[PDB]
Amino acid sequence: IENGVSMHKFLTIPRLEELYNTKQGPTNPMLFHLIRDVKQGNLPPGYKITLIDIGLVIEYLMGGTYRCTYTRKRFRLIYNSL
Amino acid sequence: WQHGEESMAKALVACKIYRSMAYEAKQSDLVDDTSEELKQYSNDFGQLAVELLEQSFRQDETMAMKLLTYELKNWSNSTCLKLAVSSRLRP
Amino acid sequence: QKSWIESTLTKRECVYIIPSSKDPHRCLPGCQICQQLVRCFCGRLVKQHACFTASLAMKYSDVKLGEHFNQAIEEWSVEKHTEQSPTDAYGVINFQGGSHSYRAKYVRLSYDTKPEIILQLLLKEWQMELPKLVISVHGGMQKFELHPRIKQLLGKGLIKAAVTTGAWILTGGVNTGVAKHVGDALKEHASRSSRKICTIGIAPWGVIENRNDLVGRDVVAPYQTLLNPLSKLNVLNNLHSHFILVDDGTVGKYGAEVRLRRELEKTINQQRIHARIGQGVPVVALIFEGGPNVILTVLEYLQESPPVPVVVCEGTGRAADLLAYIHKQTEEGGNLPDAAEPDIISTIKKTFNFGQSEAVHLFQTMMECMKKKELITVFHIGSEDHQDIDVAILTALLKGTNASAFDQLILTLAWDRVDIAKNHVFVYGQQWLVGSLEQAMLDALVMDRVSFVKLLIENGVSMHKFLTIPRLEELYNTKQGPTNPMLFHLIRDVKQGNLPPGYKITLIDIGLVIEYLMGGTYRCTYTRKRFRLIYNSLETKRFPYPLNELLIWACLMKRQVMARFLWQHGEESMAKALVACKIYRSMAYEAKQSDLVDDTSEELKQYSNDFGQLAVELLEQSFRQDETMAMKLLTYELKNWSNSTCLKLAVSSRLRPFVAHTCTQMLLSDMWMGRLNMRKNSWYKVILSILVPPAILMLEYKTKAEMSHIPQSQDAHQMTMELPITRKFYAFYHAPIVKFWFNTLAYLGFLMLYTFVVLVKMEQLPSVQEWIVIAYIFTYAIEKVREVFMSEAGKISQKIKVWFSDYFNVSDTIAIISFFVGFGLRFGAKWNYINAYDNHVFVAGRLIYCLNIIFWYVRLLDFLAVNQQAGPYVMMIGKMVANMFYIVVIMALVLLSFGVPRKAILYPHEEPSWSLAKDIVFHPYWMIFGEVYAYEIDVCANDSTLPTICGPGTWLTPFLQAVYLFVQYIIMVNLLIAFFNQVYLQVKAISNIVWKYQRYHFIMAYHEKPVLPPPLIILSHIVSLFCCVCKGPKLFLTEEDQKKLHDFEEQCVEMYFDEKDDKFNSGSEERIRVTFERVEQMSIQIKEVGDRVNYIKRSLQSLDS
Amino acid sequence: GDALKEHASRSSRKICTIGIAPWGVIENRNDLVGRDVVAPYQTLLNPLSKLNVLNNLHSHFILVDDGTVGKYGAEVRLRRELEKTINQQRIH
Ligand SMILES: CCCCCCCC/C=C/CCCCCCCC(=O)O[C@@H](COC(=O)CCCCCCCCCCCCCCC)COP(=O)([O-])OCC[N+](C)(C)C
Ligand SMILES: CCCCCCCC/C=C/CCCCCCCC(=O)O[C@@H](COC(=O)CCCCCCCCCCCCCCC)COP(=O)([O-])OCC[N+](C)(C)C
Ligand SMILES: CCCCCCCC/C=C/CCCCCCCC(=O)O[C@@H](COC(=O)CCCCCCCCCCCCCCC)COP(=O)([O-])OCC[N+](C)(C)C
Ligand SMILES: CCCCCCCC/C=C/CCCCCCCC(=O)O[C@@H](COC(=O)CCCCCCCCCCCCCCC)COP(=O)([O-])OCC[N+](C)(C)C
Ligand SMILES: CCCCCCCC/C=C/CCCCCCCC(=O)O[C@@H](COC(=O)CCCCCCCCCCCCCCC)COP(=O)([O-])OCC[N+](C)(C)C
Ligand SMILES: CCCCCCCC/C=C\CCCCCCCC(=O)O[C@@H](COC(=O)CCCCCCCCCCCCCCC)COP(=O)([O-])OCC[N+](C)(C)C
Ligand SMILES: CCCCCCCC/C=C\CCCCCCCC(=O)O[C@@H](COC(=O)CCCCCCCCCCCCCCC)COP(=O)([O-])OCC[N+](C)(C)C
Ligand SMILES: CCCCCCCC/C=C\CCCCCCCC(=O)O[C@@H](COC(=O)CCCCCCCCCCCCCCC)COP(=O)([O-])OCC[N+](C)(C)C
Ligand SMILES: CCCCCCCC/C=C\CCCCCCCC(=O)O[C@@H](COC(=O)CCCCCCCCCCCCCCC)COP(=O)([O-])OCC[N+](C)(C)C
Ligand SMILES: CCCCCCCC/C=C\CCCCCCCC(=O)O[C@@H](COC(=O)CCCCCCCCCCCCCCC)COP(=O)([O-])OCC[N+](C)(C)C
Ligand SMILES: C[C@@H]1CC[C@@]2(OC1)O[C@H]1C[C@H]3[C@@H]4CC=C5C[C@@H](OCCC(CO)CO)CC[C@]5(C)[C@H]4CC[C@]3(C)[C@H]1[C@@H]2C
Ligand SMILES: c1ccc2c(c1)CCC[C@H]2Nc1nc2ccccc2[nH]1
Ligand SMILES: [Ca+2]
Repeated sequence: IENGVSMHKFLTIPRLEELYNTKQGPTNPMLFHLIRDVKQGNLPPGYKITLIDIGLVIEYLMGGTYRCTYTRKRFRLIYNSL
Repeated sequence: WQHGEESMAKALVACKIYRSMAYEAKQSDLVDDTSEELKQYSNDFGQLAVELLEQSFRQDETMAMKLLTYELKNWSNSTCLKLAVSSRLRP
Repeated sequence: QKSWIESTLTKRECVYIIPSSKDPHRCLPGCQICQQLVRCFCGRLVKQHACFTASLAMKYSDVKLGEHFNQAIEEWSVEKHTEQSPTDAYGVINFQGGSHSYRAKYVRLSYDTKPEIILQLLLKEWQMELPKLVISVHGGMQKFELHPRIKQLLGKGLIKAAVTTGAWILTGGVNTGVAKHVGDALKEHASRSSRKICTIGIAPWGVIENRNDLVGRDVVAPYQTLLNPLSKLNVLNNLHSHFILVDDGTVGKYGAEVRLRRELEKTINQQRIHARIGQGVPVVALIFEGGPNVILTVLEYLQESPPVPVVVCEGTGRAADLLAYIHKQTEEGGNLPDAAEPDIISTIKKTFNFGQSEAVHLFQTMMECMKKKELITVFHIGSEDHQDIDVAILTALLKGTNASAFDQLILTLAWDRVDIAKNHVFVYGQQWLVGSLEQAMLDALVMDRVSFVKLLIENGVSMHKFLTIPRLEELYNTKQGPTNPMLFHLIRDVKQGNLPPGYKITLIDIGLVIEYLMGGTYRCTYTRKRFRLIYNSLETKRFPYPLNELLIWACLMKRQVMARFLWQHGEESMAKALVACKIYRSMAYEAKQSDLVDDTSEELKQYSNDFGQLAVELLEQSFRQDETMAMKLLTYELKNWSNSTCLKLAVSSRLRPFVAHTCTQMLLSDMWMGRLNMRKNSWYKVILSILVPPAILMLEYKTKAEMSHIPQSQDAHQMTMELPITRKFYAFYHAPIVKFWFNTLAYLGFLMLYTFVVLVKMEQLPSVQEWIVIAYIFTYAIEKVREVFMSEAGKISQKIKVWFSDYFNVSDTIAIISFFVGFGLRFGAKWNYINAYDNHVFVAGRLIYCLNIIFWYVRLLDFLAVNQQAGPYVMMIGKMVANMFYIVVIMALVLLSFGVPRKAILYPHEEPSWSLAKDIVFHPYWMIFGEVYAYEIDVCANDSTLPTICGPGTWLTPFLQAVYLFVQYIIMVNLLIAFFNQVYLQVKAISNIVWKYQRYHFIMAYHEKPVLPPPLIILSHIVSLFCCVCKGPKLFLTEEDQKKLHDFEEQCVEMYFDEKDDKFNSGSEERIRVTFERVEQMSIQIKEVGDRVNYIKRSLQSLDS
Repeated sequence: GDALKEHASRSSRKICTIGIAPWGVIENRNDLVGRDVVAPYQTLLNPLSKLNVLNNLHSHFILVDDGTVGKYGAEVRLRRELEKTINQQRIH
């Protein structure tokens, strides 16, 4: 950051999809347990997490009427587009 | 957290994420506890907010009360004082 | 427009097309290549000239057909071939990435902007407060390199000599010039993250990357600095606030930006520093490593008028090295070693890869530089030359612009740099025209510059000479400095109206404030006839004691740091710190009362209590030096502060740590004795002497050499001067301790009689024991009437308000009224001879007595509180009754929670009644106090006192009552116990102070109480009033004793300001602080020095080998 | 006197400097003319001045009076004549 990485340029959708979907670093087993709960089922075998699935967590974690950028129609439409 | 903006709404969302994760840990036991490692992580964010409110209240008591009620619009049209109440942050 | 910026400023665009190349490097029909690779003297390409009409001028090749006298065009007039337009850019650069998204601003203006047009946006649009200094940096444009010492040391100064001042640094902005290194200092030496040094970096629209990103009206340009070495456009340096993007119509090239830089650096030298100062904001110039055009422009400052100085530093590099290398030669300019001019030109030859044909004029340019070796401050970075660079810059301005030491002082007074003054203005032999020093004090005072006040006092400004009437009239009437809005609100109140439009405050109007703030009978010098006559008239137009007039000024204008400075100077330091504490405290109460501005009211009560603690810490220092004289310091009439006292002031400021200090508590006891010596005597002998008057003569009195420190009455001092027997009875009976124990034995003879009347039957007429009782209260009433009329004031509205403000003057009024209601109904009534107590008027007054009696037994806690063990419990019995009200409301919510069900469940056939108001409150209250009503619980049980209350639902009450008492005793009563345990140590360390402070008002009520007790005090009223129809306790010091006392106060103040100095400078946390700061400054001169040693030994062994 | 301030001892009866002054090189000589008078003395550092102001940090003075003004003289006589009788008084 102190040598010229403006996160606006480096935070695209597919990059940040990885950052959740990496065992290549310190991981939290809750996140793969939360996502399978809100989906109300069982994750398929491979299952790269989608950012929609994260919104369904944070809107579940924060709770009440919290509505995250990920679940909204704008993001949900440019996401399935790409 | 310390980078970006909205540093008082980010430290009260964080404190509510962890706190709401910790309560899932205690509820379901599929792994090691982790649940007191988070409640110390939440209360670490839920104390930078409070120590940042004081720093504002000690600079302008008026505006520092606007910092508690301005609709945020990045954090779901919410408030830096409705979050704390949701994290049950008393300080 | 909604934007004054683009309403005023404009933008240059090349509105015409001028090719600059003709030869077809490729594709012989030049029209094709001229499209994409033939640029204008506009700098931009011929097709980048969109300019909508010029976009259609992208015909076959462009404007001006190929031949057109081939060499014809090649000029690009910036006047008509480059028109103006409203600015399309103006926003805030984001600098996305690098430190918390630090901000900066711009417009993209044209250099067309006249110099005055450029200044009149920087202030009002960007809200950049006017500077005290200007540190334009005119060094090298191409990047250069420095040594680790000079890198950070020059980064100390550009932070130091600019954070103190305002210092609009003028840079190039780009991250390649001097703009590069200056920004690196702003981060390494990152000041307190605030409005730091606002660097106003003029940028060209030429060497600039992301120029398109700047094109936005109110747009946060998402700017990002690429360090791509293939890049050529220069990115703006990171640490720079507000930019000026000078727009010449061209791109990539230099030019116009240099024009603006003079043209703002010349109008800021035309703006004034501050309303008080008449000078203009000066301008300096700093050089880092320079260049060929630099050596030219360094000089023209030294030539042009006004003589803008320069701070060319020697260590930086190429040009600046040699401009300073020549300073080590070429002594006083014209003297020139002709053998060195080949040598230095040989140094010029090697640095700039420089020509010898050009070696005369560039060398010549360094001559007129050296002809002006007075204001070219060649800072020798190596040594301590003139100091660290911070001082060098500020020192360069003073010494060199042909300015008087006054004119040098008025600048440093604006900068608020005292160290400049103590070591470059107050140095040595120097003219110091005395009238000048005076005028400078007038300016340091109106602002707040305490440090120059101290400086000027310590260089010969006797305030007696400099405090005349018209000067001090200003000091109130200046908005040219930190002001207090109260003062203009107080003055319009006491005048009872509205100030006229202009209204310079008169010092009379101030007296009407201080006599209102301090209050009571305080009468200030200003309102008196002497001052009021010499004032309207206009060394008589001076003041006797000036720092008594400035100290009441700095406390009305909320200038603490001056008040602490003017307090510690002068004399009467303990009366000045208790007047101040009363001024602020009396200002704070006006703030809370009227809300026309921000509160300010807790900013003062901390300012008062800061003066009301230096007094107390100065009493202790005296009491610890001579307990006797230190009790004279509390009672000597002051005569500068309205014939007042350093202990009547504290009482008016309600300052408890002074009145309840151990020196105001010995004196109050030495005043409690009187002439008696109740050290040698005993309390038995007082009472023995009051009832046996001859035993007065067998008492051990004090001598008038022991009563020196005690204040004595008017005629009391007359006695001692001119022990005889008539002066034994006068000395005893006029002692407070005697006045006390001569009432307490009439009052305890009052309470033994009234009690006797209360308890014993009461006949048609009062008895002997009852007339004496009426007589006490009457004469006790009069004694409280007279206590009003003589309560040392003029306002009846204020006397009456301070009388009823004491707890007992009300209760006594309740108890005196009630008694004569009682005697009214008791005596003013009929008599039913067959049976008394049938007359409900008689009964009524009878029962006023039996209840009025309670007022008089609680009096005894006034008398009983004289003791130092008892009183501090009598004061607790109140501070808990207050703080416990809410535990006791709950206990009455629990008491009706039980009483209303218990009374409904058990007594269900109740018509409305007043017994439903008792019976829901009665038993549940006595339950709290040991009672259970055991044979009334379970009314259906066999062992019942209430076998008639049995019926449907009455089995619920044992449960209700079980829950009730559990809540009362086991929860709420132990909440009281727990309360009284934890509010005991608090209220005990307060009830002492509340007691020691009511002691003043008790003892100093006996010094003006009569001698005779309130059954026969009437004689001492009779024999004070009919004698009054025919027509305080002061410290009588001779003349030398005033002198010995003043010598004592001066001595004790000196120690106070000297022991605090020791307790801090020779503590621990301060001593770790110094040991840190030493080992800092050591370790710098360890590694530096120790390096050099190694650079010797590696040589020394090679010198000999 | 400059040492008496830089190294300002505990503010008390410090070293009582008994500075013999002549009635010669002395400014504000008229201000000194007062029987039991607090001479409102002020040191002017006017470089145009020629009369020498008393140094700040000095307690008790001896203003030796020769009848003349501006010139030296008599003061040196006293200085032996006190420095010779104090060598005649005993320490204790
Ligand atoms: C014998 C048969 C009849 C009598 C038996 C029954 C007697 C009933 C009980 C009586 C108890 C009497 C003592 C308490 C009353 C206050 C005393 C006082 O000085 O208070 C204050 C004066 O505060 C003021 O503001 C100035 C004057 C207030 C007068 C208020 C009278 C209230 C009592 C109504 C009349 C009752 C008379 C009923 C009779 C018609 C002193 O201060 P403080 O109180 O320590 O604290 C408050 C602080 N304050 C000053 C900022 C406010
Ligand atoms: C420092 C200031 C604080 C102290 C305040 C001090 C002032 C004190 C304040 C007092 C105010 C209270 C009111 C006045 C009291 C009487 C009220 C009353 O009811 O009177 C009654 C008697 O009235 C008579 O005239 C006959 C008896 C003599 C009156 C003696 C009371 C006045 C004494 C005052 C000496 C005070 C001077 C003290 C010296 C300064 C009238 O009613 P009644 O006759 O019962 O009705 C008949 C009914 N029946 C026939 C059916 C039976
Ligand atoms: C159902 C029953 C329910 C209860 C009924 C009531 C009973 C309980 C209550 C009783 C008294 C209520 C009124 C007076 C007290 C109020 C004031 C106080 O508490 O302290 C205040 C004054 O007072 C003092 O500082 C001194 C305390 C005086 C002692 C009280 C005598 C009680 C004895 C009577 C024995 C007679 C017994 C027999 C009677 C027949 C001090 O408080 P503070 O915190 O400093 O506040 C600020 C003060 N300031 C503004 C001056 C700075
Ligand atoms: C939730 C928190 C925990 C609570 C703890 C337990 C709570 C309490 C539990 C108590 C146990 C239950 C007791 C009542 C049982 C029935 C009584 C009955 O049948 O008749 C009785 C009627 O009298 C009553 O019913 C009155 C209620 C009893 C007293 C309540 C307890 C209070 C003291 C203890 C509270 C703390 C004790 C602590 C416990 C160790 C008597 O017989 P009878 O003949 O019908 O009446 C005489 C009429 N005759 C003369 C006309 C014939
Ligand atoms: C805890 C250890 C001790 C033992 C525990 C074992 C418990 C066993 C208990 C069992 C209760 C049942 C027995 C009574 C019914 C039979 C008839 C009877 O006597 O009726 C009575 C109703 O009195 C009651 O109903 C009593 C209270 C019932 C609740 C018992 C306590 C609950 C537990 C505790 C928590 C409760 C809350 C407490 C606060 C937290 C009326 O009879 P009387 O009063 O004589 O009136 C007769 C006259 N009359 C006809 C004119 C009206
Ligand atoms: C305002 C201030 C005044 C100052 C005080 C001095 C002036 C006041 C003094 C005296 C006034 C009274 C004089 C009149 C004659 C007395 C008659 C009488 O009652 O006699 C009784 C005694 O006396 C008492 O019982 C009442 C008087 C004395 C005790 C109460 C007051 C004590 C306080 C004041 C002194 C100590 C103070 C110490 C405190 C530190 C005896 O008679 P009896 O009981 O009726 O029974 C007789 C027998 N027979 C019925 C069978 C026949
Ligand atoms: C300055 C302030 C003054 C205060 C107000 C002054 C008020 C003055 C008020 C009254 C004076 C006049 C008295 C007569 C009243 C009319 C009724 C009447 O005549 O007789 C009736 C009296 O009935 C009662 O109730 C008498 C007692 C009431 C007194 C209440 C005072 C409260 C003040 C508390 C202390 C205040 C403390 C203040 C603290 C600051 C009945 O009696 P009778 O008919 O004569 O004959 C017997 C009847 N029988 C046949 C049935 C047996
Ligand atoms: C007529 C014949 C003669 C005898 C009659 C008189 C007998 C005596 C009467 C009372 C008792 C006091 C006697 C001892 C006094 C010692 C001196 C002393 O220190 O006094 C203190 C208290 O001073 C007071 O005045 C306290 C109040 C007493 C009078 C009111 C009665 C309260 C008690 C009744 C309540 C109801 C209880 C009812 C219980 C049934 C004040 O001084 P200090 O600050 O403590 O001083 C110590 C340091 N110094 C000395 C160096 C200064
Ligand atoms: C020891 C206590 C009694 C003596 C009273 C005399 C001393 C009282 C002295 C100081 C205390 C506080 C100030 C005085 C009260 C003013 C009103 C008030 O504050 O109301 C408060 C609510 O209060 C309620 O809601 C109470 C209403 C019901 C009163 C019933 C009394 C019950 C006790 C009857 C006995 C049954 C006992 C049963 C068995 C134990 C409102 O809060 P506030 O005003 O913002 O707060 C205080 C602000 N202040 C401090 C600046 C003023
Ligand atoms: C009458 C007024 C009513 C209106 C209220 C006044 C308000 C209060 C004002 C003022 C207060 C003081 C003066 C008035 C009260 C005392 C005088 C008095 O009334 O004596 C009475 C005589 O009483 C006796 O002969 C019995 C013993 C007492 C005599 C000495 C008086 C008491 C005070 C001594 C020590 C302190 C004094 C020393 C000071 C240096 C006369 O009263 P009377 O009602 O005319 O007579 C009725 C019948 N009787 C004769 C049987 C009693
Ligand atoms: C917050 C708290 C809740 C509880 C409570 O305080 C406030 O609410 C209050 C209301 C009161 C009643 C109002 C009116 C009357 C009528 C009157 O009728 C006279 C008739 C006749 C007599 O014979 C005249 O001749 C008798 C008294 C009674 C019932 C009051 C009793 C006390 C009560 C219950 C008070 C109780 C302590
Ligand atoms: C009950 C008891 C005393 C008191 C009150 C209430 C209300 C305030 C006045 C106070 N009286 C008092 N007498 C004193 C004698 C000596 C020193 C301090 C004293 N304070
Ligand atoms: Ca009990």
